[PDB]
Amino acid sequence: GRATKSIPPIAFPD
Repeated sequence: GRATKSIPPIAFPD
Protein backbone atom coordinates (compact mmCIF):
# COMPACT_ATOMS: atom_id res chain seq x y z
CA GLY A 1 0.00 0.00 0.00
CA ARG A 2 2.96 2.31 0.28
CA ALA A 3 3.48 4.26 -2.88
CA THR A 4 5.22 7.56 -2.59
CA LYS A 5 4.44 9.84 -5.53
CA SER A 6 7.78 11.60 -5.39
CA ILE A 7 9.86 10.68 -8.39
CA PRO A 8 11.12 8.13 -8.91
CA PRO A 9 7.92 6.68 -7.35
CA ILE A 10 8.51 3.76 -5.10
CA ALA A 11 5.45 1.62 -4.67
CA PHE A 12 5.26 -1.41 -2.51
CA PRO A 13 2.28 -3.87 -2.82
CA ASP A 14 1.40 -3.42 0.82
